[PDB]
Amino acid sequence: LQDGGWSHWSPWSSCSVTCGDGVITRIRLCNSPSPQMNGKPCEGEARETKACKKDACPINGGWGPWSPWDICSVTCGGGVQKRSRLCNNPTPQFGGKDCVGDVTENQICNKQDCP
Repeated sequence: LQDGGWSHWSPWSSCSVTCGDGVITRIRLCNSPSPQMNGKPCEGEARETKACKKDACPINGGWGPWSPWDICSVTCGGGVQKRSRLCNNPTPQFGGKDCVGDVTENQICNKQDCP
């Protein structure tokens, strides 16, 4: 009957994130020696963690909602109308990408002919 004993600690791993908060981790084994018949087990944590902090992860631009369509440029005979949006939802931050698309849309309106 031999009591367990811990190996030395493994090296610490790298930070689990390249941005934001995460942990570095290191482990050990009760192999030195392994507990024998009716031997005492190793005591304490077989692994440890720490805090690793990195700069904020990029926040990519989301589009906010479209504005209501503007009133047609004409009441009759084929006008145009316009609406628009912002890339603020969220705003690109910490190097995040720009929104992809048009800030503005146009379309025909009242295409029927006028009396």
